[PDB]
Amino acid sequence: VDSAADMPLAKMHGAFSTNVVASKELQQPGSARSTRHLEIELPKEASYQEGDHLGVIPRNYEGIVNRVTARFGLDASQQIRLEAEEEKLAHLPLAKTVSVEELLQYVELQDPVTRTQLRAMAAKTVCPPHKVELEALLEKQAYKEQVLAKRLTMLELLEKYPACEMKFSEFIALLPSIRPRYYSISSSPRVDEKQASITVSVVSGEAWSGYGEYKGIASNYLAELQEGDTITCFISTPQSEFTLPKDPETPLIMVGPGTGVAPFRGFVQARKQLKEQGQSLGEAHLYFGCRSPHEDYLYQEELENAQSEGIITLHTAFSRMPNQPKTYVQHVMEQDGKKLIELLDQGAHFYICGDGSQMAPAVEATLMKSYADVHQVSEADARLWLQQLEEKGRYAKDVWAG
Amino acid sequence: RNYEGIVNRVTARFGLDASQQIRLEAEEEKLAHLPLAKTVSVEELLQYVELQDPVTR
Amino acid sequence: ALHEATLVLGMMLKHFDFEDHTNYELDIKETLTLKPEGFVVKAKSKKIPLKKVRKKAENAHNTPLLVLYGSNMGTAEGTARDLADIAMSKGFAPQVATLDSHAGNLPREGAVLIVTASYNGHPPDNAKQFVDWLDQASADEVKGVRYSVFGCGDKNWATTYQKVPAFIDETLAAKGAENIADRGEADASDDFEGTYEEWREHMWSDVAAYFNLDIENSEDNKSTLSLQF
Amino acid sequence: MMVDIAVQLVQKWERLNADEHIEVPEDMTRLTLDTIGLCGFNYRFNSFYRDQPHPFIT
Amino acid sequence: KEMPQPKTFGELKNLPLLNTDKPVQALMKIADELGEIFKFEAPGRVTRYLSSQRLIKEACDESRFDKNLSQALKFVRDFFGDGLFTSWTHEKNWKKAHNILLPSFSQQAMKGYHAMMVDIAVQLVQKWERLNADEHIEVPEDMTRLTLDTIGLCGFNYRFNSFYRDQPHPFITSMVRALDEAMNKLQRANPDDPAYDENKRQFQEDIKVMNDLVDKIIADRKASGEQSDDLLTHMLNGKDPETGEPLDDENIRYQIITFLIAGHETTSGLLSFALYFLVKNPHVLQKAAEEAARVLVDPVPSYKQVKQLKYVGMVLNEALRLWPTAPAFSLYAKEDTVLGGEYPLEKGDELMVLIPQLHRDKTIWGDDVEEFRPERFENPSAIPQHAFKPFGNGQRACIGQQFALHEATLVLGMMLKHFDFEDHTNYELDIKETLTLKPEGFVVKAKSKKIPLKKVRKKA
Ligand SMILES: Cc1cc2nc3c(=O)[nH]c(=O)nc-3n(C[C@H](O)[C@H](O)[C@H](O)COP(=O)(O)OP(=O)(O)OC[C@H]3O[C@@H](n4cnc5c(N)ncnc54)[C@H](O)[C@@H]3O)c2cc1C
Ligand code: HEM
Ligand SMILES: Cc1cc2nc3c(=O)[nH]c(=O)nc-3n(C[C@H](O)[C@H](O)[C@H](O)COP(=O)(O)O)c2cc1C
Ligand SMILES: COc1ccc2nc(SCc3ncc(C)c(OC)c3C)[nH]c2c1
Ligand SMILES: COc1ccc2nc(SCc3ncc(C)c(OC)c3C)[nH]c2c1
Repeated sequence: VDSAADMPLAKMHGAFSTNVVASKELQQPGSARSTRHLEIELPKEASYQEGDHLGVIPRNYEGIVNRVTARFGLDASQQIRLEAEEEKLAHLPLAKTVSVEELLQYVELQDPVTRTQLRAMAAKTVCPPHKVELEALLEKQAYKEQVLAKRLTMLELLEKYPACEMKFSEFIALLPSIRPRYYSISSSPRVDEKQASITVSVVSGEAWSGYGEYKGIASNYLAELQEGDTITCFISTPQSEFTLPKDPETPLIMVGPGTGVAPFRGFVQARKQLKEQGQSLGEAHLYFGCRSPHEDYLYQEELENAQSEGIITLHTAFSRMPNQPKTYVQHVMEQDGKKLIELLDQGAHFYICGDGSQMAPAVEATLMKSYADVHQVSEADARLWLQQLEEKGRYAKDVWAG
Repeated sequence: RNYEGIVNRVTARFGLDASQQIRLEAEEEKLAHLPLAKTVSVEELLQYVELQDPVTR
Repeated sequence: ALHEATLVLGMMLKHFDFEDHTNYELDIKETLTLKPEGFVVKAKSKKIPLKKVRKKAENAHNTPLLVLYGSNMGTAEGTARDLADIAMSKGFAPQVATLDSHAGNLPREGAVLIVTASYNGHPPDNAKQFVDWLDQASADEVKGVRYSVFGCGDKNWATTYQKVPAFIDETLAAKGAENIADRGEADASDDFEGTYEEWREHMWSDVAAYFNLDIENSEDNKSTLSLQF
Repeated sequence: MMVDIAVQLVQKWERLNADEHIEVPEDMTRLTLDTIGLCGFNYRFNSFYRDQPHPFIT
Repeated sequence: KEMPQPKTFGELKNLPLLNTDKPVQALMKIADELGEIFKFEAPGRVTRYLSSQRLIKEACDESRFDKNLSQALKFVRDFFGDGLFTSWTHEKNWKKAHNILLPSFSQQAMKGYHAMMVDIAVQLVQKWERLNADEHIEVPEDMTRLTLDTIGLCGFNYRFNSFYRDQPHPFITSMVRALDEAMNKLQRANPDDPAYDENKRQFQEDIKVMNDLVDKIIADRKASGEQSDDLLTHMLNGKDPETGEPLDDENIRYQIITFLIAGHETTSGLLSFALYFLVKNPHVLQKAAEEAARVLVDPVPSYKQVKQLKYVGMVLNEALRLWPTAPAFSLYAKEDTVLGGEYPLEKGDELMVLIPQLHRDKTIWGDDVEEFRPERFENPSAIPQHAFKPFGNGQRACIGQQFALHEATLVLGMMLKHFDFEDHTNYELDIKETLTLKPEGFVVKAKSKKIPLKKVRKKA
C-alpha cells in the first residue's frame, strides 16, 4: 500500500515519509522575498529536541527538470533503463525501468560543473572553437573565477552548447547524488512531541552564472508544498549541542536575525511551557534583526506576546526603516554591552543562529569588544574569555552559509 | 490499454489518485499477471487487468 | 529416487566440468545391490563463472610522487603505502618514507603527499623532527614544494582532533605553499574509508590537471555508466 | 529439503583445491542417506561433516 | 629493590614450576602472590615476569627494549624459522618480510578478503543449521575449522575443507602435537636425556606433516593461474622497497607455516572465549544479539556492515582482556637500564610480559577486573597506553590484528543473528595450554532462529 520511491539517500538518513500539516508565508504582502513556515507530522518512531535539525530530501522543481528534457529532446514520461558495472555515489536505480522525470529526482542539477564533467563535454564537442572554450575552463585560474565563483553548471553549459553530443544517459551518470538540506526545527517538543516546524528562507535571484533566474532546490521545493503533501525527511542532531540550560533561571542571550530566529522560536515555546508548569524563568534577551516590520519581522505577534508574558525581552534592529539609521543586532548589542557582559559574568548562556558568513563573526567581535571595554582588558584576554566560554558549553552557534 | 474514462471510474470508486504508488503481495498463483513485490502506480496496475468482463461468482 | 537423482545430477552438470582423470575401469561391487567401486573423477567448477577481481598495472613509472608518513600504530603508514601503490598504477615514481626523515628535504619537484596521525595533539614518534623543523625553522622556506595532506584522527580526541595534519598543512602554506589538493581527514570513530576515498579521487585529479596524470592509469576512467532501456 | 542436501554436495566440490579428486559413490552415499534422513524423518546424519563413512553406513 | 621470586627446588631453582599442563595459569597465580615483578630462574637462565602497566609501559619503550625470543619461541623456530614471528628484529629477513607483507593487511586487501571470509562463515552457520534436535556443538573444534579454513582460503587460495571432516584436519593434529611438545620442553632439566628420543622423533614427523602441506600450497599456486592477489602472491612476487629484494624460497616456506598457524590458532581461541563469556552473561549476549539483528539486515554481511558491529567488537576485546590467547611476549634490554626506578637491568637481560595479569591491573581497570563487561571498551581512547596489549607491541606487534578482528567480528555477528545459544551442560571453564590458550571441552546447543521459517499450509 501507499509506498513512495524509497531513495537511497532517504535510507542513509533514516528519513521517513510523512505529511505536511501547514505551509504558509511569513513575510508581509508585497515583500520582494519569501520565508516559509511549515509544520510537519512525525511518525511514532521519530522524536526530537530543541536545537535539532530537520533533514529534508528535496525534489528538483519542474522548470529545471523541463530544461533537461528539452535539452535532450525527451519526454518526461519516457521510461528507460540504465547500466554501468562501475560504483555509483550517484545512487541511481540501475537495471530497472524508470521514467526520465523520476531519474532526474535522484541527482543534483545545479552544482558547479566539475572538471570530469567538462572533459566529458569537450570530448563530445564537434564545434572546434567550442571545444577550445570548454577546455579553457579546466585551467586553475579560469576554473576558480568562471566556474566556481559564478556557480556555472553542466546544464547551463549544455544549453549554451547545443551541438555537444552528450547524451542523456551519460549526463545523468556524471551528476552527483541528491543531497539533503538541513533546517533548524523552530518548535518545541514540549508543546507537541509528534509535530515539528521549520522556517525556510526562499533562495531566489538572478543566477550568478548569468543564465536567467536562479532558484534554490530545497527551499523552493519546500515553498511550494501544501497541506496534505508528503515529504521525506529525518531528524538530525548536531555535534555542537544547541539547547537551553538545564536550570530555567540560568540567563540566556540569543542572537538570531532573519531566519536565524528559527531555533529560538523553539526555545521560546519551551520556556512558555515550563512556566505553565510552575517553573520560574530568569532573564532571556532575544536580539532579532530584519529589514522592516512592514516586510520580514517573522513571528512578530508570537514574539511580542512572549515578551508580554515575561518569557523574553525582545530587542529589534531594522536595516531599512525610512528616516532611521541602518541598524543591525550587533549595534544594539554594543549599546547593551554592560548589561550583556554582567549577565555572562553571572553564568548566562549565549547563542547565535542564522548567517555564519557575515553576521556571526561581527556579533562575536562585538561581544569580545564589549568584554574588553567593560573589564578593561586586552583583545587577547577577551579572546581567551570567549574561548573559555565555549569550552564551558556556554557559547553555542547554529549558523550556516545557507 | 484500458481507456481513461474506465480507469478514472475505478480510482473514483476507491477514492484514489492515479499516480499513487503502491505495492501488492499474495503467496498464492496468479493468472492475473500482476507485478507483485514491486511499487507501481494505481493507474499502471490498472493496465494489467480486464475491467469489463462479466462479474464472476 | 528419480526426483532426487534428477535434481542432483542436474546441479552437478550445471556447476562443473568433469574429468575421468584415471581412465577408470568399471569395477562393480555387490552388496546384494550394485555400485561402482573406486570410481573417482575431478570436477572443475564453472564458477557458474567468477574469475574476477587483474590490472594491466605497470607501476610507479612518470612524475615524482613522494609519500611521507607520521605513524605510531601503522594506520597512517599503511594509508601512505596504499597511496604509493595506486600512484605506481598511475605511472608516478613514488617514494615512501617517514615524515621526520625528509625534515628540510621536501621535494622541490613533483608533489609530496603527507599522511599523518596525531597523539594527544602531538606528532607521532617518527614525525616530531619534521614538525619541529617546520614550526620554529621557517627560514629554509618551503617554496617549490607542491603538496597535499591526509589526516588520520579519531573524534574520540575532543580538542585535539586532527591537530597535527592541520598544523603541517596550514604551516606549510604560511611558508610558501603549492597546496595542489585540499587536506583530507579520516575519523577512525566513523567512516574513515569514505573520507579517505573522497580525498583520494579528488586528489588524483587535482594533481592530474595540475600537470599530471599520465604514466599508467588510463586517463580514461574507463568507467562506463549504464543507460540501458 | 532435497535442495538442502544437494547444495551441501555442490559446495563440498566447489571447495576442493586444485588437483583434489572426488570419491564418487562415497559422496553419492553422503547425499542420498542425508536426503532420506532429512526428507523422511527430519533427522540430520551430517554425512558431509564426516571424513569416513557414517557408522550407520558401515 | 630486590625482586621477589617464587619457591625454589634446590639446584633446579624454579624450573619445576613449569612441570604442569597449565604453566601460564601457574605463572598468573605466582603473580597474584608476588605482585608486579618476579624473577624466574632455571639452570643457566633467568627471566623477569612483569604484570603491572607501570612497568610494562617502560618494557614497551622500543628505544630501551627489543623483542626477545623466549625459550618457547626458540623451540618453535625449529619449524617457524626466520619467518616474521620467530625472526630477531635485527635479522635482515625480518624488515624485508615486514615491508613485503604489510601491504597484504592494508584496507584494500582487507576489503578483498571479505568475500572469502563470508564463504567460510556461511559454511559454519550451515553446519549448525543442519544439526538435528538435541545435537550439540564442540565450540573450539568448530572455531578451528573456521579459522584454519579462513586463513587457508584468504591467504593462499587453498581449501582445507575442515567442515567436510569429522576429526580435526591432519595439519591441526601435528600443529597441536608440536606446540604441546614445545610447551613440555620448557620444564625439561636434561633435554638430551635419551628418554626424549621419541619426543624428538614425533616432533620431526609433525614438522614434516606441516611442511608437506606447505609444499602443496606452493605447488597449487605454481599451477595457480595466479592473481590470487593474496598473501602468497606478495610472498612470491613483492619486493622490499628498502633492499629492492624479494623473499627467497627458504624464507617463503617459513612464512607460509607461520601464517597458517599464527593466522588461525589464536583467532579460534578468541571466538571460543567470546562465546563462553556470552553464554555466561545472558544480558551481554542479548545486547550483542540485539546489535547483530539491527545491523546485519542482508542475507550475508557486507564489509561496511561488519565495521558497524561496535558492541560485538567490544565483546571481543573484553574476551581478549580476560584471556588473551597468545598470553605472553618477551623483551630484552638493549642497554643497561633501570626499570621502575628500582630494578637495575644489564644489557641483554630478559623480560616476560604476562598479558593476562597486565589485563587485571586494578590501578587501570578498577576493582571488578574478573567481570566480563564489554562496556569497558565503549571509548577505546580512554584506555592508557600499554594497558591492553593482546596483539603485542610496536613494530613487532601482530601484523594480522585487523584480519583476526574482522573475521571474529563477522563470524560472531552471524552466529548471534542466526541462533539462540544454550549452555546446556553448565560448562566449567577449563583452559587448555598449547603456549596459546583455548577452552577445552566447551560445548553448547544452538537453536536456529530460522532468521524465522516454520511454515503454514494445512493439514486440515
Ligand atoms: C546546520 C544548518 C542549519 C540550517 N538551518 C536553516 C534554516 O533553519 N532555515 C533556512 O532557511 N536555511 C537553513 N539552512 C540552509 C539550508 O540547509 C539550505 O542550504 C538553504 O535552504 C539553501 O538550499 P537550497 O537547496 O534551497 O538551495 P541550493 O539549490 O542548494 O543552492 C544553494 C547555493 O546557491 C547559492 N546561491 C544563492 N544565490 C544564488 C544565485 N543568485 N545564483 C547562483 N547561486 C546562488 C548559495 O550561496 C548556496 O551556495 C541551514 C543549513 C545548515 C548547514
Ligand atoms: C586474536 C588473534 C591474535 C592474537 C591474540 C595474536 C597475537 C600476537 C602477538 C601477541 C604477537 C607478538 C608476539 C611477540 O611479541 O613475540 C603477534 C605477532 C604476530 N602475529 Fe598475531 N595474533 C592474532 C592473530 C593473527 C593473525 C590472524 C595473523 C595472520 C593473518 C597473525 C600473524 C602474526 C604475525 C606474522 C606476527 C609476528 C609479526 C612480526 O613480528 O613482524 N596474528 N601476534
Ligand atoms: C594515545 C592516543 C592519543 C590520540 N590522540 C589524538 C589526537 O590528539 N587527535 C586525533 O585526531 N586523534 C588522536 N588519536 C587517534 C589516532 O590518531 C588514530 O588512531 C590514528 O589513526 C592512529 O594512527 P597511527 O596508527 O598511524 O599511529 C589518538 C590515539 C591514541 C592511541
Ligand atoms: C542369488 O541371490 C541374490 C543375489 C543378489 C541379489 N540382489 C538383490 S536386490 C535386493 C534388493 N532390492 C531392492 C532394494 C531396495 C534392496 O534394499 C537394500 C535390496 C537388498 N536380490 C538378490 C538375490
Ligand atoms: C614459560 O614460557 C612461555 C609459556 C607460555 C607461552 N605462551 C606464549 S604465546 C606465544 C605465541 N604468541 C603469539 C602467536 C601468534 C603464537 O603462534 C602460535 C605463539 C606460539 N609464549 C609463552 C612462553
